[PDB]
Amino acid sequence: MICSVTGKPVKDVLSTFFKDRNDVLESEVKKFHLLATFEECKALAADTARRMNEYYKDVAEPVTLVALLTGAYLYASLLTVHLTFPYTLHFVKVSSYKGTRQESVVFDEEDLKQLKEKREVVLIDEYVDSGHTIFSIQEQIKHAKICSCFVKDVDAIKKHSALADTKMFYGYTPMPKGSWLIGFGLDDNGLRRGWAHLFDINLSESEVTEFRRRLTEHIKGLNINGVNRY
Amino acid sequence: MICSVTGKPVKDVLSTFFKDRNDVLESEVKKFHLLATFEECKALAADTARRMNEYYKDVAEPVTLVALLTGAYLYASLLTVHLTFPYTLHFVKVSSYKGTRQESVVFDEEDLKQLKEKREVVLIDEYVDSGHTIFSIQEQIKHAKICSCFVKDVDAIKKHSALADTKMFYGYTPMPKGSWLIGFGLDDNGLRRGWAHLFDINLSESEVTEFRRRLTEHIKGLNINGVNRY
Ligand SMILES: Nc1nc2c([C@@H]3N[C@H](COP(=O)(O)O)[C@@H](O)[C@H]3O)c[nH]c2c(=O)[nH]1
Ligand SMILES: Nc1nc2c([C@@H]3N[C@H](COP(=O)(O)O)[C@@H](O)[C@H]3O)c[nH]c2c(=O)[nH]1
Ligand SMILES: [Mg+2]
Ligand SMILES: [Mg+2]
Repeated sequence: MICSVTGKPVKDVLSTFFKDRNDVLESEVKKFHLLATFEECKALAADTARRMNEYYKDVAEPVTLVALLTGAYLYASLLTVHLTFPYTLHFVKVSSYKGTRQESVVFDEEDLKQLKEKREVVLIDEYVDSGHTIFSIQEQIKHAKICSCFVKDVDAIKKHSALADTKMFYGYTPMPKGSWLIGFGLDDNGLRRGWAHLFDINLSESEVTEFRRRLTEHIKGLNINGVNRY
Repeated sequence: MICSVTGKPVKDVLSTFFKDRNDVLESEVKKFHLLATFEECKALAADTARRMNEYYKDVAEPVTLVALLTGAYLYASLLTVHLTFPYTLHFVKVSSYKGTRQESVVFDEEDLKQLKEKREVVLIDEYVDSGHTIFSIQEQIKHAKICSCFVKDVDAIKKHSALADTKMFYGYTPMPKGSWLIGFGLDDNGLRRGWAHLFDINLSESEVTEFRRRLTEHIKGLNINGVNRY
């Protein structure tokens, strides 16, 4: 029931968060269940930056980092500020096409052409849920690597032979089945992307408590001293 | 000589920033002149959030925020997390077309159609310099408002009758004549966007010292204690 980074009780994090806002009705506040505080998310992103930094410390050409609009902007901002190897960064807009046999990510022809040319290309997304998105991107850019703050089920992803070899840098896994997340850049029907904490609106209290129990112990065991230079 | 937010000697902020990096050579470190620490930039962004929050406290419909790729991703992340009114967020990767008579911003037909329909549209940019970008967007979306962390010369921008009425929210102005900024999302020829502190690579030590004196004066008089809820 306490933030694993600051030590502030979640009730206090939320009392501060919800004080006199103009973007949520008092009656709606209870609908939002905090899964991870913004500070906890920042720790996860820093830990991910740490691993990418170690991986690319000797790279001889800038890495191509590419983030998918729009939600990943926040995570990308929390990740990139801690990276210490050369890279370029750009964002691309893709559309999800739900076919009768599979869901596919449709890129701008030019964007895709450019990416397929780079040796080191890392797709940044804040959340890998069903994995259909990265599964599609993967089959279009076979050498692409993935960097995601949250991954619902890594094992499920690795089950696919196509992704079994793909390098993935992620902050935390697994995420609760039956959840629906908003905040941390993810929209609530277009709104609240800037609600920095990661909230859920579909889980039971017990499920939220269990998720935090596991997240908290994971964060307390992290060693990211020095990663943040600011 | 110190960060106007943390009180830490800039010399130490920089030594911490540059210790064991893999994205700059030792001989190149002196090329970067610190203009504003990441913390100072965060204070300026919080101030713009505070002002936007007051302006839109009674908005009846979601405000349309449009951030200009690529550089605005960091500032947008630092601004949106503190906004307390409803809004949607979109990034536009418009293309700059340098004509023989003027430079114009080319939008995706659909993106432009959508924006021109919304009553409240705010363009988010980390830095408005020559102003050609917003000047173009302005004549295409005449009702667009601007929210920029840094502005080279506000006085100069208002010189244009077309922009003389455009509502502008900004963190700080003016920026040093002849400066070239990198960091805080701005690229150094594609690289270093994640260097969160705002650096310049053209100014003399005395020019930089003078800029920080003025920035310091502004930040110390800043009233944002409370804007950050995280
Ligand atoms: N608001 C909110 N968005 C998503 C998404 C959106 N779909 C993207 C890719 O999903 P997937 O892995 O299922 O293909 C995510 O990166 C995210 O932007 C998945 N799950 C959720 C969720 O619970 N909440
Ligand atoms: N690296 C680095 N980029 C810019 C820019 C980029 N150009 C864009 C628009 O500029 P302007 O106002 O001149 O049209 C900005 O959004 C910014 O990303 C302006 N000035 C600088 C600078 O000094 N340095
Ligand atoms: Mg996503
Ligand atoms: Mg979404």
